[PDB]
Amino acid sequence: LGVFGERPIANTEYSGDYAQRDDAKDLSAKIESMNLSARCFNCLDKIGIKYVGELVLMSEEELKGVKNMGKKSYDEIAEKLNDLGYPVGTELSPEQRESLKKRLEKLEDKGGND
Repeated sequence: LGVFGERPIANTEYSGDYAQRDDAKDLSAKIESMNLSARCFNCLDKIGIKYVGELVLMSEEELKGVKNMGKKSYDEIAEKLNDLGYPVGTELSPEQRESLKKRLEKLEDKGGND
């Protein structure tokens, strides 16, 4: 216990529009389309998150929960998700996501798992 010490680098503390949803048309894209590093995409592909829609449907608690996430890799994941308009994990009025999941099922037929 104590009242003195030293700290790491400061946060950006930036702010903007709370959320936006008109850009959710672009979610049929490959996650690779946002110029990610391959280590990020090689995480996302193995859990089966192959599209920006699937990353957008990866709510923050799922997103923290891959097996080989990598510190830099999640950060550029989240900021290239943010480049669409919505930084990943903003899940406070998500009800459009069930409509997304049903539309995403029609990007292409492929298979299933259990």
